[PDB]
Amino acid sequence: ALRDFAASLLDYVLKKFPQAYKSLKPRVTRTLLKTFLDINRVFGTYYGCLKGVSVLEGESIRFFLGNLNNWARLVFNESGITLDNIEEHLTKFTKEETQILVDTVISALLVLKKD
Amino acid sequence: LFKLDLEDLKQQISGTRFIGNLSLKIRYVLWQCAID
Repeated sequence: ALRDFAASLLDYVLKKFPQAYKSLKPRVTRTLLKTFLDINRVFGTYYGCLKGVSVLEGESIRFFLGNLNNWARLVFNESGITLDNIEEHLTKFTKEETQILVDTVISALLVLKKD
Repeated sequence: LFKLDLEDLKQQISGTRFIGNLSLKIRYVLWQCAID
């Protein structure tokens, strides 16, 4: 609840201050790209990162299209899998939070295919 | 005495997890440079 509230407070300050654009849009998306692109973080930081990606818009979300495949291949361990035993295969997370991640990674991906 | 340090270096780079973390970090630095 706090991640979903603070993510919708970041979008409030990207519109309250549009005169500071190109001075807190690339800074915040660089913070999110820096915090997101690793393996050794807890699940809630990844959830906050993806919701902060969701409260951005446009090509910046497309800017995270390329580096999502290797992110999934490192954080979800599909080492040669054939998508069949996915319910009881995986290693860091539990099943519920992996389902939350696969839900939220397309909750923001719908913005790039609706235009 | 550098043999134990070389073995500690080999202990922290071997496996699948380190090279994939490097592949994430170089993708971060390439996209961060190419953001503008």
